[PDB]
Amino acid sequence: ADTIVAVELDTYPNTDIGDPSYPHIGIDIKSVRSKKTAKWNMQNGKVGTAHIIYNSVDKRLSAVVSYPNADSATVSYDVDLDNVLPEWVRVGLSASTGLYKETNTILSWSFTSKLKSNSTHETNALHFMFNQFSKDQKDLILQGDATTGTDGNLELTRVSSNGSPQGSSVGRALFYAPVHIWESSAVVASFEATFTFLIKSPDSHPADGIAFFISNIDSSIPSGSTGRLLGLFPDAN
Ligand SMILES: [Ca+2]
Ligand SMILES: [Mn+2]
Repeated sequence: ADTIVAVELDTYPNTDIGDPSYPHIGIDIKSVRSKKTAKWNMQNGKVGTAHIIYNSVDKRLSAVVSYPNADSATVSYDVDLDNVLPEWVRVGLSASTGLYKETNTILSWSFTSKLKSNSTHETNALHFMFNQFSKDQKDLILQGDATTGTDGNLELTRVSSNGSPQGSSVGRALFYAPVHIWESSAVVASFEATFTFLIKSPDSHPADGIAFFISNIDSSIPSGSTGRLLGLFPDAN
């Protein structure tokens, strides 16, 4: 039922459902089997940054993930969102752990969406920016194990009192207000999202990953979407 478009920062290779045999970033359109991926040199314990951009002229969804003094990974894919998503959506962040685990900490998150229409200066826009999360962040819909407040961060998956990440966890945070992502009379529709994150794992193999996603407004975590399904899809098709 849920329509999902996501950019995944996939830390664990599940080669049987299509993942490359290394940590990677990917663009997922309605399926966990990324339409395109790029090798990603994940760094256990360092704060990374992801930038996701899209505009309706090029109809190109792109993403870059980087770490200070290190190389960035980028991946792009041609997609006409007007054909995939409803015109009103919610945007959010999702992460999970399964048999293997890692912390999926979000330090900041900002988003900007703009619809420049056939009337010019008749632009509708939405922008939000979180550099700190409060214990009671009322403008975020928290699903599953996601929580805020710990040192002003958003922990998408369960982390015990001493900081150890737990397995079999899934959590998502969606911005409260629906977002008008496209409208047919719009000359140019575009958006940009940025978030900083901290993935740490005591394990040799961290899992499962973090994703930025856009979905139908009433999207909820699909049953059994812990692990490789990243809290976004009901199965691996
Ligand atoms: Ca994976
Ligand atoms: Mn993947």
